[PDB]
Amino acid sequence: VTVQDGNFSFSLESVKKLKDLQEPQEPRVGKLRNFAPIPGEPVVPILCSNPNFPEELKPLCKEPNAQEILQRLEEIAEDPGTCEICAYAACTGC
Repeated sequence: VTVQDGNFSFSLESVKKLKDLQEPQEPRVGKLRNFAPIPGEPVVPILCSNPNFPEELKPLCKEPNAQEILQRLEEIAEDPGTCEICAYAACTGC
């Protein structure tokens, strides 16, 4: 079950730790992805600000809407919402 902002499934781990990432890829964590800070840091250099961000979102960083998507991802990363309950197409794999 991941958050999908289009035809690509994007997880909330790398995005949540996107603002503060300092370690190799981290699989599932016993902690809940709800401690993420507040969205509001639109950053997208040539590819992506975080040299190890949700690479699966590479396309998002190469798209002009990344500025609006990045923030959104950060919010959902700090809160499941309907995605976790498949209440909408926000989460795929349900």
